[PDB]
Parts: sequence; C-alpha cells; structure tokens
Amino acid sequence: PKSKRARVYHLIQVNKKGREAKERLFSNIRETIPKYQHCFVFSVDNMRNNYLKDVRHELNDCRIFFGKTKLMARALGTTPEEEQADGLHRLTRYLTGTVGLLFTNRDPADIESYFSNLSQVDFARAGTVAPRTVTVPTGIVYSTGGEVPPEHDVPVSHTLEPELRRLGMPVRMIKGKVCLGDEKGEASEGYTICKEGEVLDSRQTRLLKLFSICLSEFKVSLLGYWNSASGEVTELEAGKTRPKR
Amino acid sequence: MRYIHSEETIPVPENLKVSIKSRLVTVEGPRGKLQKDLSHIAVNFSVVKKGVIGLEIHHGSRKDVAALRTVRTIINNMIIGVTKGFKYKMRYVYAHFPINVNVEKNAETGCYEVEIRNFIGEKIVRKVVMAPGVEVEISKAQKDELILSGNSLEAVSQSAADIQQICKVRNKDIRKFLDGIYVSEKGNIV
RNA sequence: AACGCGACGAUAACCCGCACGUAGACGUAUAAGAAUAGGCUCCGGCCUCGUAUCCUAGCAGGCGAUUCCUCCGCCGGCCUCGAAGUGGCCGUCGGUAAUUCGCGUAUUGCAAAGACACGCGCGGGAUCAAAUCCUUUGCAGACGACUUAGAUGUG
RNA sequence: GGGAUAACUGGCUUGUGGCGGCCAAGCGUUCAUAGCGACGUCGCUUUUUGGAUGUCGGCUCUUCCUAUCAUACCGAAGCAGAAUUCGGUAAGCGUUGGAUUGUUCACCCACUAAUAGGGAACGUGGACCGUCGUGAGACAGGUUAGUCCCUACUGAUGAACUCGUCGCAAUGGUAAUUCAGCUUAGUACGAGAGGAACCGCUGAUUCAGAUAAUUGGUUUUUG
RNA sequence: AGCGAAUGAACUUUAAAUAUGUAAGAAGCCCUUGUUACUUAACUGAACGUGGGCAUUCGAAUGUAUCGACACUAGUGGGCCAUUUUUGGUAAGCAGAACUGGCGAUGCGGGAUGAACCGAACGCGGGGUUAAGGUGCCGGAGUGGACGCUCAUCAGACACCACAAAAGGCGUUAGUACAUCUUGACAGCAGGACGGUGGCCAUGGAAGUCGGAAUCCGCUAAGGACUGUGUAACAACUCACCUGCCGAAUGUACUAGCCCUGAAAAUGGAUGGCGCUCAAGCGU
RNA sequence: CAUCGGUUCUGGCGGGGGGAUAAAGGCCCAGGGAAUGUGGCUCCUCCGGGAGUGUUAUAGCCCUGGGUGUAAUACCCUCGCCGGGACCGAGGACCGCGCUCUGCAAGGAUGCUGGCGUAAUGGUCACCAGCGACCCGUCUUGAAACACGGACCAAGGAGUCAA
Repeated sequence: PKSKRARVYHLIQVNKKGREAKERLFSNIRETIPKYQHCFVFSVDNMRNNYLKDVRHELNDCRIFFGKTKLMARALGTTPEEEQADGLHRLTRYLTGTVGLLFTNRDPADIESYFSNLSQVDFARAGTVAPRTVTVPTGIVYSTGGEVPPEHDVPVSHTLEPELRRLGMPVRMIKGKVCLGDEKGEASEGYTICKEGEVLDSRQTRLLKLFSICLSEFKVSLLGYWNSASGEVTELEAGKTRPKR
Repeated sequence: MRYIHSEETIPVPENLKVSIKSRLVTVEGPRGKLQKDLSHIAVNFSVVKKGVIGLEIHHGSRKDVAALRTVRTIINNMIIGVTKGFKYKMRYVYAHFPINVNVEKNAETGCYEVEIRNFIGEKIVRKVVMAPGVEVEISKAQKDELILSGNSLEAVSQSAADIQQICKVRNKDIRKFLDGIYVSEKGNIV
C-alpha cells in the first residue's frame, strides 16, 4: 500500500555482481584446484584485511581465494560424493568462518615459517580488548592525540573537529585551534578514549583510527593444509583450537 | 488482513519487580519505581517463561502490531531506566559573554530549578523548572558542562529539550552567533 | 430571564351568608464505584442472562380464637441529612396467618339521591402588617420613572 | 415591410500565451501509428553593452470576507550589526494627504507603525400618424406613451405572581491600540562607518468609561 | 458465419437484430366463350355478358359492449418538456427535423418541498394485500441477519456530472506482471573500499570530487580514472561495490476499491432536522 | 355466547412424488494414499516444550468401489386435518343444484341469555388534541408569475320582444 521507505536510487556506475560473479567464483576455484599441490586453509578472525594485498604481492607465486565461506566450501564440494579430490571434503569441514584458501606449489614448512614471521601493526577492530589506558592531554589536541611528542606533532584538523565532537570528545575549536579544554591548557581534565582491559567498541576503534593509534596485530592463523598426492588434511594449532562445522 | 495472532517478548533481568494490575506497568528497581499507564492500547500481557513477558494481540491489525512493537520498546526503556538509568551530558558555549548556570533544590515540591544568566548579555534570567525524579549537577570533570541524571528517559529527554529550547537565539544570524546550551552525550549511568 | 432561582423580614385570623369536591397510579418496591485485552468476593469461591431480588393469602379483605414475638405505621428523645435537604437507632402506642381452625359472603340471577367530617372556593363585616395615591425633597427626570423626609423627632 | 428571439448568468469566477516540430505511458480500425495524446525542450513574438482612461460622483456610518499595508509569531536568504527580501499562521487592531487632471489610476513627492484589496438586488443618508424632399433630409406638425402601511430592535414604563431587603448567575455583549524616551550601551558585532535585542523604568497617540480640585468659555442669578 | 463453398459494406451458401411498406376469399379464383365506343400483330389487355367448383375447417393467431351510409347540429383549431433517431456547429453553449410519451381538461402515495421524477388513475363505506418509497427519532415499520471497506481540521448518505489531469498523497486493502532469495533475499552492525596514479589537457595552485575529453588494466571478494562532505592543494570522511554477524520473505512498476487535496470570499443555516463512526456511510 | 355462511390473516399436524430414486452421514467389507505425522524410537536451556524419523500402532484422516438401502433429512411440487383472530349477515312463503338423505354447513343469521327511561342514544355551540390544508373571481401564457375587482350588509342587477 503506502507508508514505505523512499528507495534511494544509486546514480553510480558500479552495479550488483550477482549470479554471474558467483558462478565465476565456482569456475575459478574449480579450475585452479588441479595445478597446485598444497591447499592451505587459513583464518583472519578479527583483523582488518588491507595487508592481504601485500601478502599476495609477496607470494606472487601462489594463488589465494577469499569469498563467501559457504560458496567456496561448496565449490570445493562439501559432500564427499560430489568432491573434486579426496580430502577436499575434510578441507570443507575445516572451512567455517573468516577463512581463506591458499593454493601453493612449494614447501609447507616454508609457508608455515613465513606466515609465522608475518606480523603487522594495525588499528583495532571492534570487539577486541584494549591493552592500554591511552588518553589525550587537557591541552591542545594534536594529530595523533599526543602519542608522538607534541613538539614534533602537527595539530589535528578543524575538519576532523566535528567528527571528534560527534564521537564523544568534549572538544572545542577556539581561535581556529581545536583543543580539549583551554587553548593555553589546564582548565579541563582530559579524555581517556579507552582503558586497560576494556572491550573496545566501534566508537573507541574509530577514535584510534582517527588519532592514528594502532593496538591490534595483523597475523594470519593457518588452520591447516591439504596435500594433493596424499589427499588428506593435517590440522595445526589454530586448526584444532578454532571451532569448525 | 486481520492477523489472527501476534506476540512479542520482553526479557527482564534478575533484579527487578514488574507488575501490571490492569494496564499500570509498575517496575521496581534499585534506584526507584517507575509507573506508566498503558490503558490507551489493547494488549494481552502474560509471563511466557520464567523471565520473559509476552505481550500479544489477537484479531488485530497492522496498526495494532505496530502498537505492540512501540509499547515493547517503551517497556524495555523502563527496564533500562530502573536497571542502569539515563545520563545526559549537556554542554554550553559562549563567545564573549560567559553564561552563568546555577542549579538549586527547591525544597517545596522537591524539584530542581536551573537559572541561566548572561546568555548573550540579556539581563533576563531564564529559570527552568526541572522534571521530577531526575537530578542535575554541575560537572567538575569538564568545564561549561552539566550532567542530567535520572530514571525516566522521557522525563530526562524532555527536560534536556526544554533547556536546549529555552536557550534559543532570536532575530540573529545563526551562522555568526553560536551561543547556546547544547546536548553533547546521551548514555547510561553505568 | 420583566413567565429563571435562593436567603431573610413583616402579614390576612375571626362573624354572617353560599358553592363545589390529573399529557394519565393500580406492587406505578430495588442507590456502590470502576473496568470492559477485566471484574466481584465471604478469600472458600463467583461472573453470558434483572429469565434476578423484595414483596405478594384474609368482605375492595370481616368476627372470634389458635398462636407468634415477625414486620408495618404514628408520635417523642438521640443523632443525622444542604447539589433543587432526610434517614437511622431507641422508646411509647396501634395493627399484624408464620401455624391452625369455626363462623358469615348468595337471588348484584352467565360481564356491561342520607348524615357527618375535611379542604378549595366566592358575597358582605371587621382585623392586622403593609403598599400605592397626597405633601416635601432633587444625588433624577420627554412623560412615566428614581433618591429622600412627613405619627415627639440629631423631626 | 415581413419573419425569429421577450433578455443575461447562475457549482460561473482566479497564476502561469498561442502556432509548429521532437519526445511521449497508454489507448486505438488489428497492434504506440486511422490515429488521439500531458510535462518538458526547440523556433517566432524575444535582445551583444542599463500614458491609458466619460458623465459622474463627494463625504460619513454599520456590517462582513481575506486574497494581510502595519502590529504579534515563527521558516529561509552573505541575514556580521542595523536596515531588509521571500514564505506561511493569523481579520483583534488600526489603515492620512498634495500635484495632476473632464475625472481616476500609473508615476511623482509630505506625514505616518501603515496608508491592503473587496462584498453588502453594485449596503444608510423616446415612436409612430404623418406633411413637405429621394442621389441626401426637414417639420413648432400632432398622437402622445410616463404612483404610506406592517413589523423586528432599543430605552423608559408596565397587569397578576402578599410587600420589602439582600443575593445567585443562564444568557447576550465585551476593549484596548501604537509609538517614543532611560538602562542594557556606544555594549554584543564590526576594517571603518556605524550599530542591536532580552529584563527593568518613564512617557506619549488613538479609543473607551468617568469627573469639575484647579484654568479658559457661556450669564432669565438680570447679581 | 463461412471463405477445409466460389469470387472478392461494395466476397457470398446462408442469414440476422431492429423497426418499417402490401396481401391473407364468396363482394373470392381460374380459365372458356363471345361484343365493344377503347387498346394491341392478335379476348393482347379493359369492361360487359357464360361455366365450374367449393357454404357441417369459407381457407392464419388473438380480440368482438358492433359496423357501414346519408342528413343535420356546437366548441376547437396553442404550445411546453423529455426518450430515441437524425443533421449542422461551438471552446462550451446550442440550433433544426421525425416518432413516441407526459402536461395541457386529472384527483391520489412517495422524492423534506416543487409544471416536466417514480407508482397508480377517482361514486360512498367496511375488511385484506401491495407499488414507488422506507423500517435510529421526528415517522407507521428492523438500532434485523451475512460478508468486507472507510476516520474526512465542516467525510458520506440511493438512483446525475464539471472542476480533473498519463494530477499530487511515506493513508489503507485487494490484485497483476516482473526480479533476488541457506548458492543466505531487503534492512541493519563490524569492516574493506586498493595498485598503475598526483591518469590526459588546462593553471597561483585543481591529487577521483572548480573546468573539456577519454574513462583502460592488475589485484581481485570488490572497488567507479569515482556519489557526496571537505582542503589553497593535500589530507580525511563518506558513497558505489564487496566479506563477516543475524536469519525468511521480499521489492519495482502498475490496476482496482474507500479516504485527503484537486480552489475559496463576503447577513447565520443546512444529507430536511437532530444526529450517526464494527454507522444511522459505502457494495452485494 | 354456541352453531353457521362469505372474505381474510396466522400457527401446528398426517401423508404422496421428484432429484445422482438427493447429495451427505452411521455401521460394515475391500483396495490405495498422505500430513498441519497418532503411538513408538533418537536428539532435546526438563512443571514443560520443540526437531527428525517413520503410514496405524496406545489418535485418526483422505480417495475409490460394494452392502445395509427403495435409509433418513434438507429443497421444490402436491393430497388433506386441526387451532386462534379480524370484518360482514346483504335477500325475505316454496321452487333449484345437491349431499354425509328420519334432515343437512345445499339458490345469503339464526338460537339462548342479559341491559335499556332522574336517561339508552343523540344535536348545536365553545375549547383543547392528532393529521391535512395558499384567497376568491377575471385575464394572459405551454405553463406559472404579473395585473384587474373585493371594507361590510340589505334591496335592485344583465341572451328579452317583435318581423
């Protein structure tokens, strides 16, 4: 009848990918199964996934896939009766969540060593546990909120002032300078965005992202690997720890 | 289409006392008691499990199930008020004339009164009477900031809107004259 | 409100005469409030239904018993009722089938002008308490109308 | 000279042009092509340098409408302030002149908060008989056509409800308007120039109801 | 209708509807035979004479308060409205013909009321049943029954439309055609939203986002030489799009009903009034 | 008031016929099938409550055919019986048609009882009450609408007489 949302048409070139994209994903995984030998399965639970591109560029040799877990798992073949190769059903039962596949032609031990050595600093995702009581001084709020020494720190922008005020900082932009309390300083007390042990929420995570404060560690947890010749999957550490269905 | 039946569920925590006699939802908690009459809508209340209240309509319309949804939300807000309570951190800004705010417990009627002076230099003193049950304090952590704490979300929000509306600029360019008292934070006491 | 209402003050009772006795009774009986996605309660339980309750017998309702202390009614006292005003309790007195009788009812035929008392009345008479007319006043007046003052006195 | 219509409008009136093409959902003779066809756009009016008004009026008064000039209220604007513009809620309030003209408006200038628009049955105080002419007309020729009653309302009285005093209030009407000065303040704001508003106080205009202490005026008080 | 019949509204085997002309015996028919003043080549026609048959179905149905003729005797000789058909015209009005009906000379019930509407016609009475129209009250008769729709800041109310439009409605209900959907649909939350590359021309300076053109490739799960915010330029945010969490219908355009607006001035008044909201409104 | 005659309104009852010789339905018989899956089994935040499974088990259901069966009942048509109510009694020797025939409900109301004279029943006037209801004549028009005449009462007052 009536009383419904006014659907906002999107005046933009990019469109839905859809059924064609999904069947393209089946085709890609199914055709890339045969060439490679070690199909690793890995997890990235609650880390931002910018650096997957960098690890792609590093392991240019290998081929990596990451989509719908269900889509990829059934492209592999969940049921053993409809299965591309023996043991791939085991790989499917490993595939549960924030999970990616890694076709490789080279040494699994070297793969494990490199992925153990892989480690990057990152801005924290929502839901994690904060390790520090990071705060901003009562004086002028700078670009990073005081993490680097203020003498070598540029002030943060009046453009970002409204966002900080919206996300909760009692900050005021006086004389063109954004400051928590008084322009000279003192006056106020301070603003602690997050505390030690506190479960970081979306608000605090956006605060760290705006103030360029990193408190998460991008690392990939290899659940397991399947060999083509043997046709079996060997779980390692994260494989047994991470629940699967 | 005249839906035969529809239900919604409201979970209650372990530390409350909820009672609906006819339609007077009275919820009792650590901070106090909140009572609201819901006699204007047709709903059937029951206790569907140990700690979830089921509110239902039988032979009702889409408007009626919409009423069920909104009354569910109001009851949930009462539960939240009696468990955690509501806090409104209010901020005031000035350019050249510092605004003076004074809060006083008028003992008769037992109510807060907030007086605002030197708002853009007007000699008038804006006195606002405060909602019953909610408390006002001058925050010491931050400057030019007040705290409005209470149990009733409706009362605290209406009072904050009353302040933000009484402190309103007339016949001046809003782009230049930025003075006023504004809402900053809305959350729970805990 | 000149045909809406209230409170109060002050009156009109006697003598003689003479004139008549329902826009709808027939058991014209019945006080919680409040809600209707709740309520009542005796706290056991109860609620579609006032399709209920009360009352309901005697010559248009007698007489005498039998026998009952149950209701009804009248007056007093105590209090109570004010939204356009009353009921309860107690006491006196009168009546009173709950029970059970004997006396009378008729031929009014098979349904369709007497006396007394009480009031409302008028015709005169004299009785209060007043109003108006008259005179005066002039805070008033087209004319009516209105404010006063005239019976012993701050006239 | 004959014929015909007795006469007009009455859910009529307002703010957005016409012609042609392009596009066009639908419908259609059988299908968007027998063809009809809104909104837009294009071409013409329409682009390269900034007086119209004939009979009329003129004044006052009552009432009503708003399609609101001002007062009140807010929404928007490079709205710094001040001064403004547009929009809407609003009819309680008030809504003045001069020039010019046959006369009105336009325009023009003076006050003023402002000089807004209307309705009230558009509210109350000649044509033939002819005669003389037919390339056009005239006629001192005629026939001549041609209107004090009722009652609402108000005021003052008023019969009966025994006379008088003190009251209640259903109902009906209903009233206040605008400007100015001091303080805020030469402050907020502003490069300068300039320049507010709230609170509080004091006046003035108009309207309304009163009154003669004091000041003018009036003298069948004939003092 | 057919054209597996021919041919091609102008096609037709057949054949409508629909009103509209003529005939349905005894006073009628047929032919035979003759005359003629007429006519024709000619009883060829016309009239005049013969003949016959068939009177108890004399040649369909229904109706039957009769019809024909002559003579004589009064009053009248207007139109108005509407249905249908038809002709012309306008922006719309309208104008002209023919039929029929009604009023004209007609009372009565209903539409609150009435020249043009519906039913029905008339002596005086009693009883019964109906039509149009009604059954909340005025008002006699149902707050009758069944299924649904509608809440109007002057709804609507029974036999009618203009305003009016492919008109605006985040009112409500039914329905149609398409599209996604555990291969996880729409919405939401946590994120990613890259690289060549500050792409080419231009210029104080313009880096996806003041301007003209092109708008490609890698990575892809996806990411546009970019949808807005923003900077002097950056930056940064955000959009498209894509993955994680949740889990079951949706969402795009239309049709149909009921409702709002779709235009309104001036004395106070109208579904007749009161009033009515699971109606006392609307459809059956 | 009883028995009747005519018209009429309104209730109940005994039958007959027809459908698909109603369809259904009860009870059986036989075959088949299914879930909004009965019992049972397994899992299952256990007063409880779900999920899967599997065709009658500790419930049942649907489809088809047969018997009871010419079943009953609804609907329509039809043969009759009884009850309550309203309005009227027209004509006045016999005749006729008939019947249930010693007379009858058959060409029209009688029988019984009671009331009625200081009043049964009426009349006029006045008023109230329900419903209805424009002021007459003339004249015009299709019709209205205008217009003409009407202060009242009594008497007079207008198609007559000749050839």
